[PDB]
Amino acid sequence: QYPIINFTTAGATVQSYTNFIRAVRGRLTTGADVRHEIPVLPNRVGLPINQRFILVELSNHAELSVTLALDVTNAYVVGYRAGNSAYFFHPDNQEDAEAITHLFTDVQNRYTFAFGGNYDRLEQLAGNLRENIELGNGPLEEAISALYYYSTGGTQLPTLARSFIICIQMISEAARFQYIEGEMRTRIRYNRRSAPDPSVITLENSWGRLSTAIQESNQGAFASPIQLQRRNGSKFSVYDVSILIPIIALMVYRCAPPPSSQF
Ligand SMILES: Nc1nc2nc(C(=O)NCC(=O)N[C@@H](Cc3ccccc3)C(=O)N[C@@H](CCCCNC(=O)OCc3ccccc3)C(=O)O)cnc2c(=O)[nH]1
Repeated sequence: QYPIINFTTAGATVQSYTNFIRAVRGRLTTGADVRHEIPVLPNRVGLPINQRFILVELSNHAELSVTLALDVTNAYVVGYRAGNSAYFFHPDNQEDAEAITHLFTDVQNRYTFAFGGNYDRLEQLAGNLRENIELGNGPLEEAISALYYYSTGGTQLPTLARSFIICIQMISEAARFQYIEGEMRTRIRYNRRSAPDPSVITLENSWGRLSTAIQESNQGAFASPIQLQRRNGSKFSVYDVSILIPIIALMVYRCAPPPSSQF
């Protein structure tokens, strides 16, 4: 019932990855909510369960497949299926716990991790921060295999956590930010794996704050500036939505849009 988007790391190109991310965004947003040229994800409040999730089916050169489940309200990876087993991160509330029972309903084995799925927890379990975890087609290929083999004991918990970190950034963060999609496109173009620079990390950490600042802005003007980092780690101040139009592709719903105001 939930829409499925397919991607494979096997012979992945800039174009095939671009098509994939475009398709993910298309299934995440309805077109009902666009503010300062930037689409907003569906509001969680009153969202029917039949419209709550999308599925990302990842295949690799090793002929293995995993299916990630993404929450449409924030592009969050809530869990995955590999063959006869499904695994979900610890839900942050009771409603979300009910929501995930609607995912992978025909699967033989259902597990909920005792840990939540945020970066901080995953980095703890991985024994590495995002800044030291390589991204690219190679890492993704390896991540798909690692997710696949977890249920049989082939994958240790640090490797699994690392693999989630790779998937989340190359799928969800790329969907959220054209800038991050661009950084992944470059890695694919040259088949060169590398850890994300400070511009990537600071964008990831600031997605909620940027979403709120844009949505609460006065005609696009921020009340408070947001500090980001450049590739070299130097500070970049954001005062306005304008500079973010080429950078951010999707926002999380934070508030209702203000009336148009007739002049
Ligand atoms: N698994 C996963 N983990 C992720 N973790 C992060 C992450 O830690 N980001 C660091 C950060 O500073 N996040 C901001 C911005 C942000 C990012 C992503 C989403 C919303 C907001 C924040 O305010 N982050 C919040 C925590 C928001 C957690 C949303 N959780 C969720 O929707 O759970 C759904 C569920 C249902 C069933 C089972 C299991 C999970 C905070 O720090 O207060 C991002 N994306 C993801 C992601 O897409 N998938």
